Amino acid sequence: PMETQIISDDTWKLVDEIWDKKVEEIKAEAVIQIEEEKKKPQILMATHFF
Amino acid sequence: TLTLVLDPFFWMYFSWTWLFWPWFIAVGLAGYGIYCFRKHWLGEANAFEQLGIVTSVFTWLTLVPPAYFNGYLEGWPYVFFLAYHYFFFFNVSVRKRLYGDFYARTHDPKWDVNTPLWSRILFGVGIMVGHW
Repeated sequence: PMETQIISDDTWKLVDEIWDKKVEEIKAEAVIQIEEEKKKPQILMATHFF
Repeated sequence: TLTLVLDPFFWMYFSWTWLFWPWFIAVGLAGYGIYCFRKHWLGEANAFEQLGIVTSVFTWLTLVPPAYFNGYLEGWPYVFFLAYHYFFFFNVSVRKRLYGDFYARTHDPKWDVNTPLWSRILFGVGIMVGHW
């Protein structure tokens, strides 16, 4: 053998980071995605007139 | 109900109130207006109810006082009742043409200027006082 180490140990840290960010984003997206209170028409826009 | 209806004397006394059929509507609609105002204050108002809120304000402004003072409405109060509604329905068209719909969007809280509520009520009451 003659080949020493290759790309890095820090690039593995970066790819672990992006893996964890995507996993956490999926985890957050799965459970807090749907919540609805109301969508009422805003047809008394008083800040234009009153 | 039947002895109320087919009694001619209740027909003499209940048709005795048709002289104020103009005053049945102009006050009965005010209760609907204030009820819809409270419902919108809670946050559950359809488009018709908010239209009825501005209609209640605008009609109760323009048409009621001269009808109260002279007993006959003919001419300028009618056309200014039309003109006021034609005036206020102008943010709706501009904010619908260059938009998807009338739904409030997301923005920063500091952008819209607020003003103390007592002054707003004072403005409305002064507008009423000046119109009467």
